[PDB]
Formats: sequence, C-alpha cells, structure tokens
Amino acid sequence: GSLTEDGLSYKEKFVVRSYEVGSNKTATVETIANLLQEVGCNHAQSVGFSTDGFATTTTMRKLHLIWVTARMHIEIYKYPAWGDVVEIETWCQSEGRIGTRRDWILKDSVTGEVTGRATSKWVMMNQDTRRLQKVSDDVRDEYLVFCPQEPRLAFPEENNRSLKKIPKLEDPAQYSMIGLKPRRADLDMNQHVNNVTYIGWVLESIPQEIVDTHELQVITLDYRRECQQDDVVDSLTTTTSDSQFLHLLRLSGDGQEINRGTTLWRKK
Amino acid sequence: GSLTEDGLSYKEKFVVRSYEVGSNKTATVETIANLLQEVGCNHAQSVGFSTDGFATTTTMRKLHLIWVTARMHIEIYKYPAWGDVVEIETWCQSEGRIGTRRDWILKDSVTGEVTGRATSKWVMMNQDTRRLQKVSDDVRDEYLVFCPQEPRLAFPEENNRSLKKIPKLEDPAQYSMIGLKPRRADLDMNQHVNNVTYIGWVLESIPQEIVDTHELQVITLDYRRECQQDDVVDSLTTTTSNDSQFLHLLRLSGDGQEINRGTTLWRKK
Ligand SMILES: Nc1nc2ccccc2s1
Ligand SMILES: Nc1nc2ccccc2s1
Ligand SMILES: Nc1nc2ccccc2s1
Ligand SMILES: Nc1nc2ccccc2s1
Repeated sequence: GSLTEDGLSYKEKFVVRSYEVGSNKTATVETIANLLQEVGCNHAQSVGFSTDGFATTTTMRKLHLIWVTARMHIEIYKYPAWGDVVEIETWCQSEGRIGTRRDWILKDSVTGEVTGRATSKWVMMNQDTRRLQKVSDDVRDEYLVFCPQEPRLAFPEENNRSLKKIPKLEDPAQYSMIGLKPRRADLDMNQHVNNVTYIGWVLESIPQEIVDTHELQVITLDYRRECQQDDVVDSLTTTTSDSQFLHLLRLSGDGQEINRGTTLWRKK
Repeated sequence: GSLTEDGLSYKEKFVVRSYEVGSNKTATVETIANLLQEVGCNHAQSVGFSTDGFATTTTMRKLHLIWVTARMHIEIYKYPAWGDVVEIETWCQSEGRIGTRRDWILKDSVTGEVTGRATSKWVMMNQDTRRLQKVSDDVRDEYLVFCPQEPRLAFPEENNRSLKKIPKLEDPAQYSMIGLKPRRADLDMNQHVNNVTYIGWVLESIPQEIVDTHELQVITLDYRRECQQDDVVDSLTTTTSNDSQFLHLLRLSGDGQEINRGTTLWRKK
C-alpha cells in the first residue's frame, strides 16, 4: 500500500483469500469490513501515527482520548471472487467539531471499475470515562494537514442513504438469533470487541432463505454501546419492504441497545 | 506465492494485518492456522486442482470423495508482529494407503530464521456417507507426481510430539466454556465449520491469567466429528503439568458426543 502523490489519500491492493469467501466463492461483507479497517490502519501508519492506538496524535494520547465509530455504511455492487485483486482507496475529512468521516472506494484491479463504496462517522471519546468531553481546536489542527480541504465524498448527494435516521425495532421481531457471545478471535489488540463482529451479529438473524437467494447490497449500522467480553447479545430483524430489513442488537438480559441498522438485499 | 524450482513445494509471503493480532501485537495462533490453510489452497491451485473442492482430482470428484483433516499440530517459536512479513513453505507426502501429510515451515522474511512449523494428517472420505471407504490405487497415482519421493519431514525427531496419542479428558474438568455456537463467519464456502474455529473453541477454556502471562508454544488437535451449523459445543480443559500443559476436550452439549481432543503447551512470557 501507499499514500497517493498529493499525500491526502491511501491505496492498497488485497488478494481475496480462500477462507474469506462465502457460498458464492466471493468475499463476505465481514471480509470487506475487515479490509476497510486494515487500509484505514495502514493509512494512519503512513502519516506518522503510532502503533499505540488508532490514529491518535500525541495530544490525544496525553488527554486519554480515542476515536470511536458512531456509524458504518457500506454499499457493494460486486463482491470480489476468491483470488481476485481488489484495490481500495481511503481518505478522511473533518466535519467540524462533531467528528471526522473516513470514506472508502473499492475497485476491480483489472478493469478499474468501482465495485463498492463506504463511509463512516467517528467521534472523540475519553478512553477511561467513555464521555464525548470538551476538547479544544488545538487537537483538530493536528489532523487537518492529513485531509483534503475541498469536500470529497464517497456519497456526495444531499440526504443520501448513508445519512438516514434509523428507527428502533419494536417487539415482537419477525426473526431473532439469541445468546450470541464473542470469543477471543472477536477481540482486537486492546481486548475490545472488533467493530466487524457487530456486523456479523446483525446478519445472524437474516433467514437462511434470504442469504441463499439474495446478495447484500447495502448495510448501515449505528454503534451506541459496546458489548463487553462477558456480555451476551440478541440479534433481532424485521422485514420492512428488493428485500429490506430493520435490525436491532441488544444485551440478552435487560435489553440495553448496543446497535441498530438496516440492510437492503437484491435477488441473485 | 509460487511453486519452487523443482515444483514439489510452494512458498507464499503474508503481511500480518491489524485485526490478525492479539494483545502482544503479534499474530494469534488462529491467524497462523488461517495462513496455513491459505498457502495449502494456493499450492493445490498452482498444481492444477480446481476451485470445486480442496485438492480433489477428477477421479475423486467422480467418486464423491474429499480430503478431511484427522490431526493438526503447530509449534511456534516466535509469532510475527503486526506489519511483519512471514514466509511459509508447504508440501505434501503420501503415508501409504492410510492418508497424506501436509507439512509447513514458517520463516521471518528479513532474517530467514525458522519461526514455526506445522504438520497435518488427512484422510479420504466419501462426502455423502462420511465413510472412509475402499478406494483403488489409481487415485493415489494421480497425487504422487506432486509430492517429493524422499522423506521430507517438518518434524523429524524420534518420538516427536506431533505423533503422540491424546487421552480423553475425564469429568470434572478444571475449566470450561459452555454453549459455544458457530456463526456465518465460521463457515467455509461449502457451509461447513472451518477447521480453525475448533482451535478457537479449544482455547476458549484456557484461563485469562494463562493467556495474559504465557505464550502458546505447541497445539495438537485431533478431529473426530464435525460440529453442524446448528450444534452447540462445550470446551473443557484440565492442567496436566516454568511450562504449563493442558488436556482439552470439545463435545456437543446435545449428549456429550466428542468432536475434538487436544493438548497445548505454554511458556511463561
Ligand atoms: N455478502 C455477505 N456477507 C455476509 C456475511 C454474513 C452473513 C450474510 C452475508 S451476505
Ligand atoms: N481523524 C483522522 N485520522 C486520520 C488518519 C489518517 C489520515 C487522516 C486522518 S484525520
Ligand atoms: N497465540 C495465541 N493465539 C490465541 C488464540 C486464541 C486464544 C489464545 C491464543 S494465544
Ligand atoms: N493429497 C494431496 N493434495 C495435494 C495438493 C497439492 C500438492 C500435493 C498434493 S498431495
């Protein structure tokens, strides 16, 4: 992988692995999400950020502040096949004091055609208290030099799918998968549940008949609270419609919400 | 990746990814096992085998026969760090009519030092009946041309660990993790639980204090029966031992049917 000529975006190529594909011999949406995370990490490394946390400047590290995902939105037109090379370009852009957006564009390396796109919203949070505290402009000044200044949007349109409000699923859900728990492979280097695990948990309550006859086109996921290594999760899904679904992840006991989302699927 | 000059082994380099590492910022043993599987698949592809199944000749495919893992044994001296390049060489060898062995050697790409080794035993099974049924010599003839003829062992030692018999853990287990179930990410392209998932399930019952103060040096795992996508698994571990050794058992909650047994060896950090 490498930073582009202007130093304001990063590109990397990935050869799709045998264990990374589903029944259609194409990459799963969790494999895609893992590659988006990897290219994001390599972009942070390329611009001088340390391996300590993820994209924290020395000022954020001093203040015990970290970046946390509030939303992930992924649209895939074609999933890359096993052995194919997919090229991914990523960049970030400030959205004022609220937070930062990281965008991605996925391409077929042979044809140069855009096969997918993604966007995410990130906020600054104190790692110890979990509060989105007052921070001050001197922190943001440190990041601005690594971002393009003119707007560069993977989803440029005003009021597009990536910015839509997601409602809360009401009981009874049409489908459910109960008692989901993370294992050691689901944890990151800091012993926190990796963000991709929640995508997998959302998709666990989609009926097998849908997975067998459709392809996932769009997934939008909000992140409200983390699942601790000892928490247990219930995955709920209701058809709202192409087939569209509303999703809710909540802690098995008291029903505390950890994520909400929507998926759009097209017939194969 | 590429076949070597003599066409009898295959080598591939992997850059360790951010999500592939544990707390020490080095590759987990499940990341290693996934890379061993990947280099094995690329070796099969390089010698003409189709993307249909795994290393199945046209004769095996006609007879509805597949290769299935009976044992995996991995020994790691140093786990590669995040961003490091690890080079892995793999090859296969017939062990008569019983089955075939696939071996691997892992090296640090910068120094050329051996950082790990692995071996596995594979058997032919009918995909439909799950029987290890009678198969003629014409099937084996098809594979012999892709294997070295002189013995080439990743584990040459006399009474080496890779061939030791594993006993059955007796209740009560010292530690356990109950109710483990696979999710869609744990399945392969044929909707079967990936062999690496069972390694993860075995390691779930190792106490957190061990994972925090030790590094996994050796894991030997026997595969007796598959976990179906709707089965539920219990992971049991008992200490058998500076080094810590454990005996492991995976069994279905449904009635206690054994799916795997194994042992692990850990060294203080
Ligand atoms: N492309 C798809 N990836 C996944 C991952 C998990 C479940 C369903 C699907 S469909
Ligand atoms: N919050 C931000 N983190 C990064 C990392 C790499 C490049 C740009 C930015 S802006
Ligand atoms: N190197 C190690 N890999 C793993 C994977 C799962 C649990 C424990 C360990 S120690
Ligand atoms: N059973 C065997 N499968 C393969 C795959 C690649 C090379 C050699 C062999 S022998």
